[PDB]
Amino acid sequence: GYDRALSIFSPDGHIFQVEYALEAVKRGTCAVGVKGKNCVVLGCERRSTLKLQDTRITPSKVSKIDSHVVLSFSGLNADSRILIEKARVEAQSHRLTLEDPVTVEYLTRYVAGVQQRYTQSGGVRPFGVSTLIAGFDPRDDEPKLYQTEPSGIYSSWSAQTIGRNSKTVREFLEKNYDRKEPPATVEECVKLTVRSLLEVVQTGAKNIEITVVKPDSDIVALSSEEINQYVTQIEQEKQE
Amino acid sequence: MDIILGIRVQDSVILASSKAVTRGISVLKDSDDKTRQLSPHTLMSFAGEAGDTVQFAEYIQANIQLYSIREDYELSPQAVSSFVRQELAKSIRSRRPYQVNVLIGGYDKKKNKPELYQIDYLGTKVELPYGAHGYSGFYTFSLLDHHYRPDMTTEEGLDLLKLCVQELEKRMPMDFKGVIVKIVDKDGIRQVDDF
Amino acid sequence: DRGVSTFSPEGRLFQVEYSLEAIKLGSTAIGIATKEGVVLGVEKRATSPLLESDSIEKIVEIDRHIGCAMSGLTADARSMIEHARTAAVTHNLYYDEDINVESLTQSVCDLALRFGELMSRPFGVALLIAGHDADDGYQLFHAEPSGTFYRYNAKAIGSGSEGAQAELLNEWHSSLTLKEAELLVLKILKQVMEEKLDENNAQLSCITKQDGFKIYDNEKTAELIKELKEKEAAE
Amino acid sequence: MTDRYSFSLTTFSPSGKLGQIDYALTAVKQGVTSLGIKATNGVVIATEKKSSSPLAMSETLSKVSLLTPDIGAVYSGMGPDYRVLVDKSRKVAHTSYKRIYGEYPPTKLLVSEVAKIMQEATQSGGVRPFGVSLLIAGHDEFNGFSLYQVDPSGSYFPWKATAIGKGSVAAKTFLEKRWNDELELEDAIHIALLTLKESVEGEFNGDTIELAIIGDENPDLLGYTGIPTDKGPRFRKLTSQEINDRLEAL
Amino acid sequence: GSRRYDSRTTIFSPEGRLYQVEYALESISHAGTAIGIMASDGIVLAAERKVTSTLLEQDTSTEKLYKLNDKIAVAVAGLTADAEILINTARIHAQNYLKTYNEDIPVEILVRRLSDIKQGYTQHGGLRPFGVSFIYAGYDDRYGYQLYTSNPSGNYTGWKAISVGANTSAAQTLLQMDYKDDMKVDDAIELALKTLSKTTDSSALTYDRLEFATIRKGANDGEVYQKIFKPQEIKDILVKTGIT
Amino acid sequence: NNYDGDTVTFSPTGRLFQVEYALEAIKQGSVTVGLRSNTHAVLVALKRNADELSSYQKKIIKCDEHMGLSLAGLAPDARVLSNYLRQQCNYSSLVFNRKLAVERAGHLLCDKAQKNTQSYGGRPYGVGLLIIGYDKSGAHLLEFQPSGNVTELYGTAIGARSQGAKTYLERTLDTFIKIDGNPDELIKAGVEAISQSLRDESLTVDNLSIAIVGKDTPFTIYDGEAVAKYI
Amino acid sequence: TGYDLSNSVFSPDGRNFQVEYAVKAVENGTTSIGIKCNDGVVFAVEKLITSKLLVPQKNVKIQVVDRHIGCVYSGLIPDGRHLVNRGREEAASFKKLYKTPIPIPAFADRLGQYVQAHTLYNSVRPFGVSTIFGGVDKNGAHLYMLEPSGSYWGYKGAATGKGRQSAKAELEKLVDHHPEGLSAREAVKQAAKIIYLAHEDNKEKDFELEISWCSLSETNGLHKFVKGDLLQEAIDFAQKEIN
Amino acid sequence: GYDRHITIFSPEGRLYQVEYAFKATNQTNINSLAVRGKDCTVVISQKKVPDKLLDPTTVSYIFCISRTIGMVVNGPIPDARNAALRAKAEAAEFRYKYGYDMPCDVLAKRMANLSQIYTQRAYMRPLGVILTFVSVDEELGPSIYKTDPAGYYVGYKATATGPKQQEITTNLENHFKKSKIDHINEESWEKVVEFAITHMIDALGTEFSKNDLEVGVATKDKFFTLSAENIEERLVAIAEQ
Amino acid sequence: QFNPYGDNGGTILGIAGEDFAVLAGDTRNITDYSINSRYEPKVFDCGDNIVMSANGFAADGDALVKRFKNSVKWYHFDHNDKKLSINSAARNIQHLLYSRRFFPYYVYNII
Ligand SMILES: [Cl-]
Repeated sequence: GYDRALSIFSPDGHIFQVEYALEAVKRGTCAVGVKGKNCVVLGCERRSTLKLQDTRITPSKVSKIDSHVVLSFSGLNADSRILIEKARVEAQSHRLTLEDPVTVEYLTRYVAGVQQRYTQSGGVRPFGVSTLIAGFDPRDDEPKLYQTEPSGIYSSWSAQTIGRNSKTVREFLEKNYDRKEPPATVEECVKLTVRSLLEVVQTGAKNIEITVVKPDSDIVALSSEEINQYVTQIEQEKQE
Repeated sequence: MDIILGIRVQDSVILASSKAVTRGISVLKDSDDKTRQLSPHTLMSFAGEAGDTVQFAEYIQANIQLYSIREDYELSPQAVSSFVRQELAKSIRSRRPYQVNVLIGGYDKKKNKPELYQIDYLGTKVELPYGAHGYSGFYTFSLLDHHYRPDMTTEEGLDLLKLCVQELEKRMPMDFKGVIVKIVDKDGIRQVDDF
Repeated sequence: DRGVSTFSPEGRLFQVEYSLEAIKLGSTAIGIATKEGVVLGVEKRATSPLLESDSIEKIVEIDRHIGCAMSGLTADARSMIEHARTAAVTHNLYYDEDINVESLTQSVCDLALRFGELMSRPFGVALLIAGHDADDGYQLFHAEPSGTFYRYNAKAIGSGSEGAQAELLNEWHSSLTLKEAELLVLKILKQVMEEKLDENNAQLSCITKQDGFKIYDNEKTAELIKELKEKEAAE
Repeated sequence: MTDRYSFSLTTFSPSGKLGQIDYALTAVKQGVTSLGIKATNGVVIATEKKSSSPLAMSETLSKVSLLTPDIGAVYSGMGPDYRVLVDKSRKVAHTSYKRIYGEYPPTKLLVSEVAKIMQEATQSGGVRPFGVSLLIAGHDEFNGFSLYQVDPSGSYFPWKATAIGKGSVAAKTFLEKRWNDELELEDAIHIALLTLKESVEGEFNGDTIELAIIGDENPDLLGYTGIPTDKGPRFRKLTSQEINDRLEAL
Repeated sequence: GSRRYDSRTTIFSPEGRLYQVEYALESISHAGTAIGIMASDGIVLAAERKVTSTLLEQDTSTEKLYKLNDKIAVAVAGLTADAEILINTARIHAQNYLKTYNEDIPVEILVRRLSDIKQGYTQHGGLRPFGVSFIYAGYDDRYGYQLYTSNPSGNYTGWKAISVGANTSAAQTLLQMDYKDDMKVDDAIELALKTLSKTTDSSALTYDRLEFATIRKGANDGEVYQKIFKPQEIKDILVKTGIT
Repeated sequence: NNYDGDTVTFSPTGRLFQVEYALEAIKQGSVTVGLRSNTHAVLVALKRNADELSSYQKKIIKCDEHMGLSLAGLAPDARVLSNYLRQQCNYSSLVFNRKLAVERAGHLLCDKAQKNTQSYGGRPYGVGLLIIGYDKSGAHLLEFQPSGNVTELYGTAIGARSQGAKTYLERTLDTFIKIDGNPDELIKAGVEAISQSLRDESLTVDNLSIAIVGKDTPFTIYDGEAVAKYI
Repeated sequence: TGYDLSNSVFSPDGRNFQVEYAVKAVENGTTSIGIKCNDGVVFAVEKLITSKLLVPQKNVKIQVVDRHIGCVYSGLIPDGRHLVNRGREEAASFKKLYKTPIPIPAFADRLGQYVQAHTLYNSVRPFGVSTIFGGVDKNGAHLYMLEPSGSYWGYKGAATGKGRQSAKAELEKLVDHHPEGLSAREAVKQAAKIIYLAHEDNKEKDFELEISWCSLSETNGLHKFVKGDLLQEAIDFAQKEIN
Repeated sequence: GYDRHITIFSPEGRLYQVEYAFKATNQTNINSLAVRGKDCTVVISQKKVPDKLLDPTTVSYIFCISRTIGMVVNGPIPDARNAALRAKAEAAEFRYKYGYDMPCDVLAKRMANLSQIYTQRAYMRPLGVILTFVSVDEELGPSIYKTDPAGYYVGYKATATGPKQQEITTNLENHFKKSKIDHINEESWEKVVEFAITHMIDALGTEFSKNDLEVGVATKDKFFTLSAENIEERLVAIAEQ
Repeated sequence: QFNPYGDNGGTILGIAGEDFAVLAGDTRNITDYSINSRYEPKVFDCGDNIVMSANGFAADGDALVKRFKNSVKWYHFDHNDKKLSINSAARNIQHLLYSRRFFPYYVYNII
């Protein structure tokens, strides 16, 4: 078998393949995660270079791993499918062997472990993908939001963004998000998520996707018109 | 577990399954539920050798739940039954086969039709209006042959099912400790808590 | 290119030496061993204020009598911790007893040089393994990706290591109490950290014979930080 | 030991070229000319027996090879590569077809199998592409007569008539003027001999030319009688004498 | 040892791109243009054969359009030999799904499977990727008529109208201009041919330089028919639409 | 230069540079001395610490009741090779009810190290070993180099500044070989030998490591206050 | 250029430079010889005394294969040991299947094919030893010499190592002055002389002589080391000739 | 320029490692010749023992592959013996599996196929040898088939291999241009050997003693090599006319 | 049919005192009605102040004792010459025995 060590240390103590994988993430479309008091919202950018697209059948950016956990990403699309598939398999494997669904933290820990394994295994390159994993633990009403990256490190976030121009939207979130008082309702949480994407997106038409996840496996994706109403209200307040 | 019945009426499928579990000469449990929900509109009851039954059922359940998540779509009862059959037909020529007989009751939301599939441990599949495994059919099929119509209501199906259970309780040597009855229709799966 | 297990003209493995450079970039971790217990402390170093700092887990329990702190590519430590925990519990299964701290450390280090063309590269993380057993008492080990481990009375690893190690050189003596050690870790962490030390960006932990391995609450550490400030202002 | 070349030796260059395939095609270009013409009632394939030494017995070296009773092949490029491909092509015709369906594969599917083998040497680890282009002529009940070309990349195309190797460009032009959809087999053989004379320098006779046909069934070449449905092979290699007879009416 | 000669086909550039995937796409841009257009009552697949000869046997030839099953077909752009490897795998996956579930495979599931295979060649194994881009035209009872594309990266996307191969930039602009949602098959046939006629590098567009196919519910009652056009039928539709 | 990228490559003058670089790792290692008489065999090792808070790296490893070695170079490689010896000593006992001869133990180490010098992918061992033992032919001392070369000696030393101790033993050859039935005097001679390789630092209680094996003496290691007698 | 960086690569000459570099390691080694006598063979080798601390007669270089074959080599000593270990496996499997002890020509090819195999791939390094070996079989005495390339021939006399030219000259004289042949006891004496004469190329350090022999009359066709009085007698004869 | 180190195509469509293996073929500086009689096939080759210390009986480049098949090699001895051992194994296996003695031309093809694989697979190098197989085949009669590092093989009326192959080749060509037959019209093999030696002498322009030559002869049902004294008898007959 | 098991007889006895322990066993080894040996030791000193006897099938008994003695040796190597406590030896022996759960050591063991 092909055993070649592709991910290796350099004289200055860097693993370039892992760092170049982060550059692939930088290229990917922007993704954002914001957790309110009783919900988490996942926002995603859709680049409008591709029209004549069939939006019914085109792979959506936010993926359900289980009925209570979702995963969005930035980076190589093909790579993300492999992580999503493994995560979905592990989710059912956990339910089967332990008789409880996975915690969001556990699922994140697994996906992060897969990413890490691909940084010190022979013959393989790292995943050019960073993920945002969100949801609610079984019989728990505390929101959960985690991030992973090609190196395999993971951590929990009150709010976070990844992908292209993520530096700008993180700047926005850092000044707009208050920890002592997070978005109390779904409306406030979605509004703050749309606002953050409007710093980067371009047109607020079919370029913004929003997915709201509430406790007890209550997950819904907003439509174009619903999002368009947020886009309208934000700019009308801005004209002042 | 020995006893599992099934009947497909106008607008639903009804599965009745015994409650007894016996180890040696002692009845350990008289409230056992010999069924697994594979999807919101598909229920599978099972009977066979100890252990293999639950292990197989849960294994199938996991696979169908995985498919549902991957495609964001519920497989038709027919598609699920074919998957289950293949797993058993695969199993029979294994080193140690899984000794499990199943009934799959589902409501096809596309065709708006209830469907009942009977599959034994060899992988022998048949679609039926009513079915059973083991010796259950020997006692009950004569009643079902006589009373069954395809335009029966769910309430009529339950009454015919009560008559079947009464006959079993009269002529079977084994005490199976009654049955747990479940109904599968357009609204999903629910349990009849008084039977 | 060149082999992964290649020797340099000086007689060192290139990859092992390069991994040590990655460890120098990691956040600071300090360990101090006393006769009353061993203290472990780390710099959390959150990359953003939105990152919930309590999810940063750089101090980890291996067994009830063994703890562990990490510095460097912290993702690489997960499989090392998994192996450590397995080894510790497996030995308890085979021998109905606690495993020696040295024996645990040796088992972890045996993974280190299992790389070639096994894993494709050495680990990019160093570990401070602290514990207690009946034979050799309170112990602190430094486990490198070279497969070498030294025992220490006190040790610092990460970016502020040589500055901290010089400080630990002067401060450590064989009669240190646990309370004195706690403050000493906090003092030196505060000295080498970029941001101002508080209960949210730094974490303490210890291992004692009685209570075993314990990670300190943010409320408990906060009091020890306040106690430190006052005793430094006292002269 | 162990084969430690588990990686591809053929890769895309910045311009999108697969270097090793191009170079393999260059090796084919240097090779001796061979051609194929399809008639209404048959197919002909031909090439020059370029003898390396006059002490060598060129009859022992067969450039035109029977693959099945109704399928024949010829090449241009590296001879050894061709020889092993014929061995594999003969075997695959049995393993992946005859032992399953109880009959010989149709021309297009055998070609497909040969093509597959050549594609895999273009992608698999630690191997170079085959340095040959094949012309495969054949007949089967439902597709009739056919002629295919197979390149080092694994790509294959059906032809009415074509040529490969040294003087292919000039030969293909010559065939375009002479070919029509009403040619009888003898007419195609005549055109094959005319076309092949242009690319040959030295001696031009039955001993320096190798020529075969896919035509009528040959019950005389079957080897047994008693089964009406078995009527014999359609592949037949022309003798040295049979070639010379047609060179007088040239 | 052997390391010396390893090209390392599955690595990132400093910019975070996959070298071999990018170069494979460069190869595909020289291949004959293939176009897919999805309408309300069917799908059209049109494709241009590369500089042919008069001596090529066209009626028994197939380089562009391939049948995966009765409901799904693909248009190819790139190395034909590479495509046939993948096509046979796809045909098998469809039959596996049919044997398992006793239902025809949903279009997206087949597409995802082939795209995952392509992905694998970019992340592990040290082998070159497949120099192929597909247009998938298919039908199932969930989403109805569907168009997809996949490329050597293993990434796939859905479309109303799409082109692959040569001059996709020019072709995509022309399709984006004249395409409408309420369009029908007969109109889509005309759009596909007109687009090829303008983007072609050849002097003129003729029947012998084209492969054509439709997937219609224009089959007697609720069912789907695949039509791989014959040379004479392509000649007739060229006259009908007024190109020759 | 161009021929030092891997172990599978000879240089134009017939040298193996990766092996020579592994040999260099031994020279960087701390000094250790080996010497024997006709009744006993002794190892003396100068242990090295990282700093004042650190412990002193152990240098001597026991392989069997009658055999053991001291190391100089990569310590993990010594662990691998000593583990192999432990197994081989043990295979000889379990299967043949036979204590493994010291000479045969050397032959096994030689052949294990050699395989790593002729194959692609692997690397040579980066450690030197001094094996002492007492078997059916009396006391023995061996020197192992990761090139594969194993040598039986009366006395020797390896590591940094080992040349000083080696010269001393070469002078003392006729004296220490005759020290039969006196373990303490043989250790003294070893401690005096290793002292010829010291600079700036001297032999302290947690610095010095000694091991001995003999006629009626199992392989035992002395550390801590057990060696204060010899300081 | 670059043809000498990888084993099994043909240069434009048609040469395998890696094998030729292995020869340089052999030429760097100590001198070893072989002499074919009337009813057997004699092997001898130069052992450089690097230090007084080397235990005399302990670091044995000549190795036995089976019970009738002797092997000696110059160059990388570990490589030679590896080759003898293989030789012993080859001789064991031959005797296992065919009952009779392996014939010398048969044994020679077993080594030859193995060494040649290490010139076929870049994943292995050629052997850094030339091996002189031989013994007595059913057809009589045989002496062979095997190079890094896998090349071997039968010999009347053989020599390799740093003092090979000097030795070869001495062997050539014996072949000329004894066409009828040489006795086993004579060959031992001559072997000693030749090693002493060949020691002029390694004259810096003093050395230790080591001899072995297989003879039909003297050792019953079995390989034995020359020891005690017979060794001293050969040393005396050698010392007398240099003075 | 790694296309010259392993067996992959150069831009010219060439395999340089194969071409360089052909050059290794002449490293021994030995010339061989093969001819066919009525009932026999003869092969002769130069023998050079430069060292006096060598045992001349063990110096050979002719091999007895099977009882019917003989093989002479042009190239270094290690590769020669490698090829010899393999051919012997292949010939024995063939007899076991298919119940009859492996023909000369079939063995040639088999070895040629093995050689072809080395030109295509990267990890294996070509053998730097040219293998000339000789027999009296039970179906085809006297047979000469030759294999090279490219994997090429063909039958021969006669052939020659080595540094001076062209001189020997032309000499043989000219003889067969006169006689107008594909063989040496002679009853006994002894005279066919005498022809072979005579025409090598004429072509090379050198005289031979008994120790300068090596001879192999194939007859029906056996191949055998000649001793020095058998060759001497051959040389005496040549000189006496 | 080959029977891999046999019965060598013998009887063993272990008694624990307040600050001492004894492990006794007869020295007779037998098959069927024959005496193999009148003095074949059955109770062994295994080191670290532990004694063992595996009674029943002598070949499996000798094999087990041999493996535990080996286990004590490697316990010293792996854990810095630490003394193997009696409770730790007992648990170790459990795992030695259960390795052959499906081809058991046909012995009744005491330490
Ligand atoms: Cl073959």
